[PDB]
Amino acid sequence: PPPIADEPLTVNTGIYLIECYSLDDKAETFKVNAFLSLSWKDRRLAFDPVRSGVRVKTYEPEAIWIPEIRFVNVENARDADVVDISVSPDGTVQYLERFSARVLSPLDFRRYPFDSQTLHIYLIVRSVDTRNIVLAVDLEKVGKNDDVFLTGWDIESFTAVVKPANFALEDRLESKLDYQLRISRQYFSYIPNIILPMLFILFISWTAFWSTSYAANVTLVVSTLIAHIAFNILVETNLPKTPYMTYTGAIIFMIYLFYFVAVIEVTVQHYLKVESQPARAASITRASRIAFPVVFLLANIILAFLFFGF
Amino acid sequence: PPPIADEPLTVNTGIYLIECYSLDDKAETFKVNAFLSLSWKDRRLAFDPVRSGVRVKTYEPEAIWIPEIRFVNVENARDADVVDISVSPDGTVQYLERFSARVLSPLDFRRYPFDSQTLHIYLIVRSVDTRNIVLAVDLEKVGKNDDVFLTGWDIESFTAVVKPANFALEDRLESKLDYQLRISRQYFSYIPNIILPMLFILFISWTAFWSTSYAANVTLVVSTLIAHIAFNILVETNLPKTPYMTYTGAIIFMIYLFYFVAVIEVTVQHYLKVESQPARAASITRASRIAFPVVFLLANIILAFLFFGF
Amino acid sequence: PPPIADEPLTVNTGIYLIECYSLDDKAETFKVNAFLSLSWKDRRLAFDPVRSGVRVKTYEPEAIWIPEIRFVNVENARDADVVDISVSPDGTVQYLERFSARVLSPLDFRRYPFDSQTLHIYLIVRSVDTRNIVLAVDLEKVGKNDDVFLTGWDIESFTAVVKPANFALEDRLESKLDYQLRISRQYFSYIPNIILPMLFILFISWTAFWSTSYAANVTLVVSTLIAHIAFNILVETNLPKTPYMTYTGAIIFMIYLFYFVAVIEVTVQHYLKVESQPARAASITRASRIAFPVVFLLANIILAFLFFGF
Amino acid sequence: PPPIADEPLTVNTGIYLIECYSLDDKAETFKVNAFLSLSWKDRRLAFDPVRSGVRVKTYEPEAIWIPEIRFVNVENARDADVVDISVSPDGTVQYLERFSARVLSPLDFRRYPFDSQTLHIYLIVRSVDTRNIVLAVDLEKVGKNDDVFLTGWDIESFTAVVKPANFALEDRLESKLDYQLRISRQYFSYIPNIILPMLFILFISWTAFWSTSYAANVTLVVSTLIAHIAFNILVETNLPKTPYMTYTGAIIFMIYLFYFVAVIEVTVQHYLKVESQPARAASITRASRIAFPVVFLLANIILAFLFFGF
Amino acid sequence: PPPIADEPLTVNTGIYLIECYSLDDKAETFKVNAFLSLSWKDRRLAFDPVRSGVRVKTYEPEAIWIPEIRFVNVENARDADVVDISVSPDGTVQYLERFSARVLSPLDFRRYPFDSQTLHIYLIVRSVDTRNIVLAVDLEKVGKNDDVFLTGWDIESFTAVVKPANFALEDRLESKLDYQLRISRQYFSYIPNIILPMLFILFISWTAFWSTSYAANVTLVVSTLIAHIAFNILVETNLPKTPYMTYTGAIIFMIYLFYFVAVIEVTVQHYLKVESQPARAASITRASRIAFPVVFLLANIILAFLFFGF
Repeated sequence: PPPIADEPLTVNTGIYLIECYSLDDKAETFKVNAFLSLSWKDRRLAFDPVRSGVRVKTYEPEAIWIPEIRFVNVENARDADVVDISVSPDGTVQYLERFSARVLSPLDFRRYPFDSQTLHIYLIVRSVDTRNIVLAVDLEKVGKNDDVFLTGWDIESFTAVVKPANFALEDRLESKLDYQLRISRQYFSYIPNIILPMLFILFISWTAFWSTSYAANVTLVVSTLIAHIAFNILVETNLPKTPYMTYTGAIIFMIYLFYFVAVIEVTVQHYLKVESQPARAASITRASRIAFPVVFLLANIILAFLFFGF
Repeated sequence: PPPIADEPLTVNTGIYLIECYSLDDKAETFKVNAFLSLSWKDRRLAFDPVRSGVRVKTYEPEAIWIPEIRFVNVENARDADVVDISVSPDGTVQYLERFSARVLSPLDFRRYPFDSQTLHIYLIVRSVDTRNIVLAVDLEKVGKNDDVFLTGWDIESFTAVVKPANFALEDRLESKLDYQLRISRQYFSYIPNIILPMLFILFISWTAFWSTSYAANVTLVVSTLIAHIAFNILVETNLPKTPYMTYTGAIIFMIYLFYFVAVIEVTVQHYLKVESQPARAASITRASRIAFPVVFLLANIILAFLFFGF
Repeated sequence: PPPIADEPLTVNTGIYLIECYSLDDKAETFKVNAFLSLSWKDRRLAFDPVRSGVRVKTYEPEAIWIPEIRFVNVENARDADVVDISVSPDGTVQYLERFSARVLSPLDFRRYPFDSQTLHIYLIVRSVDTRNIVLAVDLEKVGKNDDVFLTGWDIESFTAVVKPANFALEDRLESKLDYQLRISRQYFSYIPNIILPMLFILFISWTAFWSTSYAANVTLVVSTLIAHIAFNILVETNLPKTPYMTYTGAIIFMIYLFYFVAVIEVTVQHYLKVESQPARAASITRASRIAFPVVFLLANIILAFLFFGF
Repeated sequence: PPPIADEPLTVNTGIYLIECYSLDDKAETFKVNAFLSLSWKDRRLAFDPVRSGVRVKTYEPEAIWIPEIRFVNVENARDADVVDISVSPDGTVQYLERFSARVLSPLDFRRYPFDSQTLHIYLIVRSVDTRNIVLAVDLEKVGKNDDVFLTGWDIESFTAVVKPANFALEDRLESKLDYQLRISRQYFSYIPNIILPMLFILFISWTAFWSTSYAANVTLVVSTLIAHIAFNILVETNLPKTPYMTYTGAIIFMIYLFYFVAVIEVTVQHYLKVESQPARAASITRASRIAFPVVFLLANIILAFLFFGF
Repeated sequence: PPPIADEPLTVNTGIYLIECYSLDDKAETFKVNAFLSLSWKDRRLAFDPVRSGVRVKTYEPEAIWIPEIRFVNVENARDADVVDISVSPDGTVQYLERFSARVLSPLDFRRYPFDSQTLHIYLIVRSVDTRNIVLAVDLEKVGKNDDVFLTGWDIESFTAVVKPANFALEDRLESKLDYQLRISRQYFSYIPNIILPMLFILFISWTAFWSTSYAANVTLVVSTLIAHIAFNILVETNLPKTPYMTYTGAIIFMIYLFYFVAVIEVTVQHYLKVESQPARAASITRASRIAFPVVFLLANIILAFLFFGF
């Protein structure tokens, strides 16, 4: 029994983030728990101030006509409890619920180890014999407690796109609302656990440029190659199959190469030493101890610029 | 209280995909969230335009008789909320729900690393004292937002098989409807994380064809053998027990062989060098450094053709 | 309000398997989704054909008295939706539901890698002021679509034990019904991923019978010992703590021995070579290169027979 | 509307275990599925045998006053379905439900690999304007099918503590009932997969007492040290953070020491051999090959006695 | 239909912890199961002692007006069952429920291996046409059975902040109540499984200061480096991405350095021995065997103080 209008009914929205958590980098989701603020003028609900009780009159969701406001990008339907309906005298209704859903918005792991993300929540509304348009009421969009957690990420800013996008689906237009949560991953921890450890094994590998023994050199360069796989796999895990290349997956793959030519070298600095040509052999090894480190640091300036610098 | 017909009642179907996700290669499933469009002529519901209110009259699911449309290949029953019922004057009903289920359709990992899949959804309907036939109304089968995600896969095309298959179960025929989702796995990421890394260790292994030391050679060929197991196991995991052979599991198994004959060789290039016959020994090793690489690349053209080329 | 009989009321059962999946070898369970067919004569429900409407009269589960048919070996209560109740004129009721539960039946990993299993579903019924006996109606026990999946297993045959077992519990007898699903694990994949890889490392280990160097021999025999642990652990995982010995766990444990005596030997073929007694030393090593391989293949014929052959 | 007594109302309890499973050593829980038998005399429910229908009169849980019997040590509320209420003529009520909950009782991993445990279920009841006391009726406490599974454990005996413990909580006493399930872990499988494999690597380590080469000795003693970590970690996992020391965690830690002094030795049997003092060096190594094995077996008799023997 | 006051209505709270468990260090949560004690004077509920039945009159939650007391920091809504409502004659209501939720409170892994935590539960209440203030009634806040488990932690003290914080949200103030659970992690188990094992490999690494062989030294220092990664990764896991540095992650990272300079040394103690300068070479190695151990123990006193001592 919708409210009989003369034109499009405006439903006024606002989400107050109470809780954030379980951002799943693997599954591209995240859990949230907030308020849902809704307000619309239903004239049938007007009620003569002085003639009746107080300022406002509260109802049970049953009696009043209430808009169906579905969330778009949610795995399931949001488990919500109704906090309060307060019908103004003029007919203005003040609906308020506290929902709890897991939303589904994509993530760009382009600069993975260090990256900012922007999460979305959508809110559509299907129209019937009348049209509905949703729209934000910033005084409730302020959605953010000063205790919003979401570990591993720095929460930048929760806001909403004031202009709804009014689609037109299966005959009957709908009104969508974009709510936005910006976040910057807290890297750091990635250094002492991935970056640094992963580099040290790379360096230790090429102390085989100051060694003349093939045995201790295969042991040296190969043992570390393994550890880099241990790291490659470790990272490879908490991270989805992007169709594109990831910054840290680039450097981590480039590192595979330095282990190969490293071997190529030691394997060659051998076919020369035993080829009674140690004149040339220890010339190559002499070069390596400068080439490798330079071309690496060099290549990272190139690579890092390639990603962030562009 | 079914609508009294004169023949088979046609229920008109249509699924509008709103959300896709959680394709579980392991468990052969996937999660979806869409619209369910249903339409049927119930003559008892006809209602004299001018004599009553407006064009259409909305009901609560309770009052009207509504067909039971079960999904066939679903783990459980689909959690659905009813968006709208709109009874036309002639009696045409316009049912619409937004469901959310995990479907269960098989996958062919025949060309695993690079493979296309076709997902299914079924929709049956059991008949009573009357017969029901389902059938598509393409204007609602268009089921696909321009935001359909499903990570790691490229979504080809959502469509439906217009002709239902009318079984006959436990006395009382049913009408099934095949809805189809085609997808092509986004490989790529498999190269810098599996393919390439896995090859490099294979090459490094057989730099032992340019080495004359049994120690650094066992170290060489064996250490890498291990890493290939590390890779074999890693892949082996996110992948079910197919009764058939998988493309990447073929090459990954074929690789086990090159590590064996590699050892065979170095183990033999030793029983000869110490058998004061280094004439023959370094003849074998000289061969290996060409045989191995050729017969490999060679065998892949064979194998790859065997899979995709046929 | 049970139907007043003159003797034991027969409830007629039948399960039509629609979906199978999630056989958890670890947890000894498995998920199923089927029809539940129930039929019983309630004479109070008889209804004069010509005097009233049609052949049969459908009810809502509420009105009619309906038997409580609990599943015995289920983790929880089965999530079921009622498809149809159709009361015959004589009083014969035709109940039909589509349930979805995870059943709990044991598994014998005696011949693990290659083994057949028989799954169970139970269906009891508690009696009140009257006795109930359940019993199969094969025309609904046919429970099996030609699309029954259950990956990794070959589904042999779904059937039911026609004779119920009528216990007697807490005063008030019950009627249990054994439904049976036979399955044969699809091994195969176990070869190129466990069996073969696991053997190759065993062979490579004992190329140390054609080597005279203690260093490359410890490297050889030990490195592979490790990989066999990597395999031992890998298998050890997707497999519960049986109180008995498993076929593949037997060979995989027996393999541990060949790595020990292998070491014993190389460790001994050393205390002799350095004991200026290389006459004896290379006599032992000469033996090993025949003993080991024979006694192994030999022991497997013994072991394999021990399991399957008996 | 409680039954008006003259003193404390006795509610008669009894749990018939139908299903056991999912004992989580990690989380100290376990899942069960049983009957709940309750019986109490409500005199208002008396009903003149001959004047009315039959022996007993069945009700829907709604009508009758029924005691709230909460389980104490349960994660959540137990999902129960009501099987039957049968009011005797005198007023004796016969309540019966089939519940399904996960209980939470502690475990003592003191003798971990081989240990017996005793599981608990509690059943309290809060009193109102009258007092309630619970108490067992052994004829229903017999709770145990001859098919009670619970894999990996041998089920000893299900019984109940007949005397309730009547606390006094937030003003209003309660009656608690201790039900007990004794179980003995099926070890065995721990031998061929942990114990034995873990020992073999320990032995192989100290074949370095019959070797004079520092290289093959570091390779020997170190490689195995690693595998023992592989085992240490493997075990360390399916096992909670006890504040006390676990039997197998003791021996597994003690093993770490034999790998250290082993290294100490080989590292010392080197600083002597190169110190032109091989007289002393191969005296130490000669000792080790007897000391180590003895002091180990010796220390286990000590340790094992320390745990089980005391 | 709220109770008509003359000022702010005081609702009296109290949580009696019955069960604790599933503290997820990863997800910063934990599960609890307790009583919820609520009491408020609703004068409309007053009921003339002698004129009617007994002391108190019990209701079903339906009839009475009852405050909505939401938990703040909970993933979802708390699954609660209502134990008893007991309306006093004056109008004092005695509400009591037994809820079961997972709460979400942060954790400081600053001194991780050894650390105390303080868990929170919040309880807000939204006001309508009247104001509500919550407040503790210590006689029910005593929330703690003498069987409160929560494995791996020592439970210090459950208490509540008597003064509520009265916010002001979306127009309509609310009353929040801070309940506090203090806990001290049971470390210990971290020694024989992480600390000690992790140290032993560090020591064994630098027995390469008493060795003159580059091969057995790379083998020595590198093999252990790996194991420390095995440990680094193992710990790295059951532990979230803190933006700060963790005590055990500090020492575990500092350990990476001692493995690098260790290599630096052995790699240098080689470029000197082969540079016909063994005078200097074995001077460096002589230093190391004292420098390393000192500077380590030294650095830990520094580091440990840095964390706990400050």
